[PDB]
Amino acid sequence: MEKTELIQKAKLAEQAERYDDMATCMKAVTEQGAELSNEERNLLSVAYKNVVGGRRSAWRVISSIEQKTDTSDKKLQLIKDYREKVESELRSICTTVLELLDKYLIANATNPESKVFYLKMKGDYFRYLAEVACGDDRKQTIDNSQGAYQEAFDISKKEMQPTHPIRLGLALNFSVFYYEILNNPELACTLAKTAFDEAIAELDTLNEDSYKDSTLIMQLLRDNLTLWTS
Amino acid sequence: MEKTELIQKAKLAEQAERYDDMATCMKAVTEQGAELSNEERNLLSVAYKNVVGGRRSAWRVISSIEQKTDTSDKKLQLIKDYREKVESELRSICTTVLELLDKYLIANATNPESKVFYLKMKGDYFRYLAEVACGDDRKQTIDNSQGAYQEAFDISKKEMQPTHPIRLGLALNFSVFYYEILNNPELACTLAKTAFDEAIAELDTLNEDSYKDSTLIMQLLRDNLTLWTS
Amino acid sequence: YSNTLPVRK
Amino acid sequence: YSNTLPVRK
Ligand SMILES: [Mg+2]
Ligand SMILES: [Mg+2]
Ligand SMILES: [Mg+2]
Repeated sequence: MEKTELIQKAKLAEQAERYDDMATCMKAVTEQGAELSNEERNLLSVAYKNVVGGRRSAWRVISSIEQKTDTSDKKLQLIKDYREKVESELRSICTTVLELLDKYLIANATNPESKVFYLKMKGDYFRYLAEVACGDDRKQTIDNSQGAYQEAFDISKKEMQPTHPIRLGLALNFSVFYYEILNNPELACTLAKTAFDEAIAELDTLNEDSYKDSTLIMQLLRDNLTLWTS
Repeated sequence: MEKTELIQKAKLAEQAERYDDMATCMKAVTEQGAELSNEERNLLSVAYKNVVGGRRSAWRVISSIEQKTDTSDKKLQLIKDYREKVESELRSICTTVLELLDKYLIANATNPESKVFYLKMKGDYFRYLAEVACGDDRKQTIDNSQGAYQEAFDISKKEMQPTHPIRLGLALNFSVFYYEILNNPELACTLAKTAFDEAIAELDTLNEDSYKDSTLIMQLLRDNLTLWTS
Repeated sequence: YSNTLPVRK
Repeated sequence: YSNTLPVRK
């Protein structure tokens, strides 16, 4: 299928909440080798976030039930097996996304805003891998997540204004990485609050769409700070 | 997998909102051939309602877009093809459920309550097929839905108290069949109204748990009446 | 839409 | 839960 038809179908699949189809479409668009538009990057991101999200939410529920299960309960191994099945699906989704990023998206990116978007995404899906990993796999996934986030952070500080929604969304997720993965709430708070404060200044220069996006992100930063400071 | 593990896995899947897995488990339980308990019946019903609901909602979205699109639009063929894919998935699900009902559940049911529950389900899933059917196919599919509903209705009137939640839920869905499939709002209103009135007449003889159960469905009957009489 | 039972979650 | 973007539907 050609690009234009794949995008029409991806948007149709999005409206129908058929995110597997949407992800397959945007995956096909990417593997054709051409650089994605902002619209198309967003379609890819929304698609795979919804695909992986159902596994992440299921995993949290299953692991929670496993923790409350008596270690001697003869039903325990069934729970563990189901958890591992969900984990296996989640890895496959993350591997697919990360491969798309390293083989097509990151390599072919031309402007720093796109490269920040893809490096952020790489940090996100290595972070999802790290949420369910243990031992050495955990150490390596945390390391790959942090490295992607840090490079994206440095580029965004160098090339983009603090009110830019992509830099702000990077700060949002990177601060969550510090809070939940590195278990450093103090640095997580400073990362979020620094990005929030520095964005306040340049708000008088954004147009409608950018203002709505940036303000939405800033509110999420403030929500996380409220949650983490109480 | 043995029945006890299947039920455990089905409940774990329900908590994780992995309804495909939940349905697969309850299909395996059903195919073992033993009658289902009321709890197992509810698990089966909840699982397949969630599995089919995803396709129903997607179909409604796609078909609304198809109707809004200009018939000469080159984009229309893609929209139509996508709707047809969702339709095929919806039909597969309904066919699986109806096969379970015919081969196992109705065939082995040993009491009128279970028979009414399964004939209602037969009516429900034939009704989902009717929503997407066209032409002669539609006439027969509507007939199949109506015949299941009517038999369930007669049994329930003979064998069950007017406040029984299964009898009330049957009246609710049967009245929607009249409204949405047969396009007769007057008969739909009278069906729901009769069921409601005959129930209030006997509410005060229930304990508070059963009063809660019946009241909830009665409110849904009144909700529909209010919608339809506006 | 009209109310039917069971419901999606 | 901690908020991240994008959000799943
Ligand atoms: Mg594991
Ligand atoms: Mg076709
Ligand atoms: Mg058709």
